[PDB]
Amino acid sequence: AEFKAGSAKKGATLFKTRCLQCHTVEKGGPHKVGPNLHGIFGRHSGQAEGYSYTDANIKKNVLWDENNMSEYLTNPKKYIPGTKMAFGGLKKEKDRNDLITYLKKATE
Ligand code: HEC
Repeated sequence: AEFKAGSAKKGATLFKTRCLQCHTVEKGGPHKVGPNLHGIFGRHSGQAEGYSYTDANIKKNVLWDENNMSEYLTNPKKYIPGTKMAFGGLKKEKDRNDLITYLKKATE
């Protein structure tokens, strides 16, 4: 289960079609249904300012690096049981690689 760099342009389209409805990426962006994801890489789960998380997300206690992010997005409910993120996952590894490649650039 390992991250390789991919197309940033493809993961931008995957983000907008699958994530943007619940999330934002810019600094000082609004919390919508899910939390703003700025500075997500390097931070642990459940740690964005002013967002009310489920205990499941906090208690998971994992660093959001590229591999843990990729495992989470394969199937969120399996990785964090009781998470309120209503998302089934991205099954293809290529799509997760592309999304993370985009999301690392967008969220810093
Ligand atoms: C709602 C319809 C969502 C969609 C679609 C996606 N996400 Fe989400 N995400 C959502 C919520 C409500 C939460 C909070 C988790 C909880 O149960 O408390 C999340 C959480 C995440 C996280 C973890 C953030 C953290 O721990 O600080 C990540 C990394 C995340 N979401 C990413 C993400 C991606 C990449 C998506 C599409 C590809 C996506 N989410 C869709 C709500 C919703």
